[PDB]
Amino acid sequence: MSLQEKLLTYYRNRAAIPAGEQARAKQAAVDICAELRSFLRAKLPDMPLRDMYLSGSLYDDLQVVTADHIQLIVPLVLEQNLWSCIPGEDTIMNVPGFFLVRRENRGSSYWDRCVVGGYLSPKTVADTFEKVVAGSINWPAIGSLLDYVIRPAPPPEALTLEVQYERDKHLFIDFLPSVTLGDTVLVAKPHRLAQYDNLWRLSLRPAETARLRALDQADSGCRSLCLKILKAICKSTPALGHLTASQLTNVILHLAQEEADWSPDMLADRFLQALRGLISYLEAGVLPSALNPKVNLFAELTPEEIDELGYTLYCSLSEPEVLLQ
Ligand SMILES: Nc1nc2c(ncn2[C@@H]2O[C@H](COP(=O)(O)OP(=O)(O)O)[C@@H](O)[C@H]2O)c(=O)[nH]1
Repeated sequence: MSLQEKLLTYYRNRAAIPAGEQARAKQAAVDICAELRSFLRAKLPDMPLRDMYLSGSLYDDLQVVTADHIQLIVPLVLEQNLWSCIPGEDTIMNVPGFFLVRRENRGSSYWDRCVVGGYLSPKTVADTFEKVVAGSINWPAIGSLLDYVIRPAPPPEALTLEVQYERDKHLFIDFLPSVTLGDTVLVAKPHRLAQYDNLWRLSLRPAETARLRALDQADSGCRSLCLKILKAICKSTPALGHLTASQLTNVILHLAQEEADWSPDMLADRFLQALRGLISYLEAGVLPSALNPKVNLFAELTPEEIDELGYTLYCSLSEPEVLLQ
């Protein structure tokens, strides 16, 4: 077979999620989200929140192999005049793509409770909801009308709920606290390196995936399909598991800036170009975000982890078919 054929076979048999499993898992999330809105509205009346909503690859049809996880965004309500956010490149940590949230002026905020040293801690905010998750063993049988049973995920996933549905199906929904100041959207998703775990993370995923969708919609291209193959490959081994969806998505987006033709028959050529690009970014130890160039997406990896990834992908341009096995 030509590489083209092996790629389509790989996507079909490995990357692609069965349309049945996919939609059913999706509905489970929708069902639980709707329930969690109502119940938590009553269980946490003091907490300034917006409506919770779903987010992630499962919601965008970019999830691969199996459908088992999705994010539940928890938007905190902040008084814009009592808080300011500071871009990481302007702090002592010097981490682009990550933010401090500083308490301002006077007034009272419910969220004053999560402030330490005059800053809103993403970890302290997380601990508030780890309590809420752990406290779910006190809840009534929510969603029991549609035969769902909500249980705290097994440790250490202190922010995850586990939804079991028909039959021996499990959907893992993790709570993700989010903060909007001005037009800056931040999520409490810790920096990989622990010395940065108290910085808020700038939300880049909605813009990345929207760009991906718009580009493929315009010409029925195979950018998304190619991405899904990569995500599936990177889920195959521990080594390649240190690569993220965001990283691979931005590899694709960068290549899309150089290549306009993403016809289905160009898939194999793009897949090779994608690997070449990935190798070059690893070589340089820098993968700039396509939508926010100031942010290096490889800055959560140690230089050794980067070198080891490069070593893992060294012969991929000459033996690409090996990745699919
Ligand atoms: N839903 C969501 N996830 C984010 C965001 N920022 C970072 N992430 C993280 O990125 C991951 C989800 O991205 P996703 O596209 O689903 O990757 P996938 O799990 O490989 O399919 C999770 O680990 C999230 O914690 C964000 O703004 N929204």
